[PDB]
Amino acid sequence: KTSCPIKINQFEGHFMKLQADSNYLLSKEYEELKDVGRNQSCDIALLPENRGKNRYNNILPYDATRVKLSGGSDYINASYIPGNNFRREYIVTQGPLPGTKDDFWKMVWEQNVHNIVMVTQCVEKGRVKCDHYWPADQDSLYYGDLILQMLSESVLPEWTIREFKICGEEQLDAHRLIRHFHYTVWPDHGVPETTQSLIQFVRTVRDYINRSPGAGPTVVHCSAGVGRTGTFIALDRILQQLDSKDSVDIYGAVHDLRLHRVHMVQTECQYVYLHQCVRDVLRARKLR
Ligand SMILES: CCOC(=O)C(CCNC(=O)OC(C)(C)C)(Cc1ccc(NS(=O)(=O)O)cc1)C(=O)OCC
Ligand SMILES: [Cl-]
Ligand SMILES: [Cl-]
Ligand SMILES: [Mg+2]
Ligand SMILES: [Mg+2]
Repeated sequence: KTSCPIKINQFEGHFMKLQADSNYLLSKEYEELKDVGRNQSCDIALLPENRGKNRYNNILPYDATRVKLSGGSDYINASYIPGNNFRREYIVTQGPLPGTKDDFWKMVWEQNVHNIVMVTQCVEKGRVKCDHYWPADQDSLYYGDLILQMLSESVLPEWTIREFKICGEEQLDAHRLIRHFHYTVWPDHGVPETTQSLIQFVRTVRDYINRSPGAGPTVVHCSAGVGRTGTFIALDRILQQLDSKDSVDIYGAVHDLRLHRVHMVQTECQYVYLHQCVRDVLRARKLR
């Protein structure tokens, strides 16, 4: 299986069948995804000199899809995800470490990123999951050769939107505005409390992207840059399918992400959640 399309008019019943006998068919599907993509090298990532640049030593970018930094140490734990129409729709990455904050912002600048989506908290169940890689207050900071200033921070019920200005130090006139969307209510290895919340967050970000008169790739990260990051991007793609086609292909969406990075949609619960979001959108639409 590379794809399992479901006609939208059949989705409700198909989902009930997938859930039958304690999610038997859903589990069978999820398990079929287990080895997708795994026939690719993680060689550059496994170099001793790059070891300390990886948050989790099992979660490494493939050579064929890794993002390269300019200059003499080109390594960051980050992977390009191609779009349906053109390469590099997203860059998926881990939560930056103290020693990779500069690399993260260097990647942002070099790849012409204008929007960042963060789907982890910095600290969860008492563990650091992502370092606090932007300024704490309103003062400018250098991160390597870039200057970063926070312009606004808008705390909303379930996510916070921040705007930053970033300048290359050699050309202070040529700044860029970066928007950062931080979803604050998603437990690691788990799912948000409602489908409605993540659906609206994804639609919100998608609307902002669509007004970012084409930017570069959207960066999406969590702690490892696979579970919550993968579920987010999967839901973005699936919601676009529901707006364009009369079939939806959740298996194909996750399959295609796994071709580009390990563990995208990292738990069966997350895979089930994607089905619940589709179910919920379609239920509403049936009556409207
Ligand atoms: C380096 C080895 O680490 C792993 O294998 C991780 C983390 C395991 N640790 C963990 O969950 O700790 C607490 C339960 C106390 C929070 C690496 C990891 C960490 C977080 C995620 N979620 S994501 O941030 O949503 O990607 C995914 C993988 C793992 O579970 O791998 C699964 C393939
Ligand atoms: Cl790509
Ligand atoms: Cl695209
Ligand atoms: Mg370095
Ligand atoms: Mg520094």
